[PDB]
Amino acid sequence: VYQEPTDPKFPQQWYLSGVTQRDLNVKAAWAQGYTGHGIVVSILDDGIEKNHPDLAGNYDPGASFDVNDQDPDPQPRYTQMNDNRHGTRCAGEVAAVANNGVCGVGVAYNARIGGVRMLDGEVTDAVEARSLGLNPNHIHIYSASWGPEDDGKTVDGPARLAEEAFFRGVSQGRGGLGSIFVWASGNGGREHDSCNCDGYTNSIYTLSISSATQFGNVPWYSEACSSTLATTYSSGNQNEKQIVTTDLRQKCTESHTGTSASAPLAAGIIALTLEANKNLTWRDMQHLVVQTSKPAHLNANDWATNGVGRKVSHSYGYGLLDAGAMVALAQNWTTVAPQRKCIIDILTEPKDIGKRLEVRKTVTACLGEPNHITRLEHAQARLTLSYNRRGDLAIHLVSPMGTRSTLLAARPHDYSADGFNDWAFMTTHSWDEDPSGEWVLEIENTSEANNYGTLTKFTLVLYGTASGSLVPR
Ligand SMILES: [Ca+2]
Ligand SMILES: [Cl-]
Ligand code: NA
Ligand code: NA
Ligand code: NA
Ligand code: NA
Ligand code: NA
Ligand code: NA
Repeated sequence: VYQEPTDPKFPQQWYLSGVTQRDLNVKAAWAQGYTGHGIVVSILDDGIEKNHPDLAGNYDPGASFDVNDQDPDPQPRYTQMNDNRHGTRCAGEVAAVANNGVCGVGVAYNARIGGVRMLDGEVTDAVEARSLGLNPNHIHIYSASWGPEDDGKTVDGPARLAEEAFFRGVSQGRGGLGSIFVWASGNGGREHDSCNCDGYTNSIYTLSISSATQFGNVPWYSEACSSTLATTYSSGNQNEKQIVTTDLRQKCTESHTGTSASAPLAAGIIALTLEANKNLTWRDMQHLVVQTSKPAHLNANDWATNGVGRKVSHSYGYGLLDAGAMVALAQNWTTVAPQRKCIIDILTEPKDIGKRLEVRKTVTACLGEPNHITRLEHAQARLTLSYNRRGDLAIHLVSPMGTRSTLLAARPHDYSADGFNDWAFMTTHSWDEDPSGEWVLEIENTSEANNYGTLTKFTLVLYGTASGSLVPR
């Protein structure tokens, strides 16, 4: 029968297992025989200490590169401040070696782990693209605990080379099954940022992962948005436990924190899931996450039930990842049908926003055509608008099934007069709904100011299929 790891700090890894039900249910996956064997994960970050006592056994040079210095060796640059400890901490969450008398264990403690040194220098579009596109037929899963600064006032995302890397990855990566891109949703909670204003997390090609504290609350750093898919545990207040992992200079830390710690745990769980079914496509993986993730005991004021009976929150997506449930569902999973894309231009004329604008449109979702969608995956409202103070806007999208997605909440620090230029606000909250019928877009001025602007384009973009639905929850 299964024997849990004996590592010295494993008992402190509260988020991996416990009696309490406040965990990611990882031991249950281990007991089913899945520990990440055969799977390759790469940490895109500031480097990886490849000789660390708890990483060396799992290290994979084929999953590693130094894009900052342009050589194969991803070793972190040592400094007095230990600036470049971040990637090593993330790597240990995924794949720290088990049963070796050192530190704790990775979620997928038998997976192969690499790192791309790419944050320690000027991070250009080209740098991102070379990192995201690294050895895509060897690396299965990419983990990114980085992005635009979450200052609550900018709109930023992948430029051309990085976006091309995402499409090449999901199309041709992993033998055509698609690279798995795991993203940390952000740490701009205190700045009141929205993760839909971040093109990396807002992307359909990335699994954006948010955080919950040990006591099941929304952490101070957490950002709410409709593009988030799911949640893993991370740090909270000083009474709540934190993340245990490998640290720079061959040390062990019990104080890894923030949005940074959530993505790697997700990547580890996804590694166990790929071991259970190597044939899963990038879209299969997101389906599994949607079906198996658990809201229960996560506290939020915005939990809503969507059109197919699933609970969803802007703080948490579909809730906590559940590794046991993921690997169970993966084994006999039937591959989803090819992805369809239904493009619907909503406006006939520009519309003044004023104090409040509501745009109602009944759609057929490409009825009678090859891209007919009856089973929604991602939906985007690609919006082009002008406005005098961007952060005063709040934008909601309501699906025909009555699911209200917040595309954009007020951002008090966003004083931009540049509006949005075909920004593709994305929601995961209507996953598996029938998108036929009335969609409603709401744009409102949340301030008392006399603001002004015009919506000039609203493209509703639907992704999904026309087959294979389950009886709702
Ligand atoms: Ca260990
Ligand atoms: Cl597309
Ligand atoms: Na190097
Ligand atoms: Na940009
Ligand atoms: Na493909
Ligand atoms: Na995403
Ligand atoms: Na309908
Ligand atoms: Na209606």
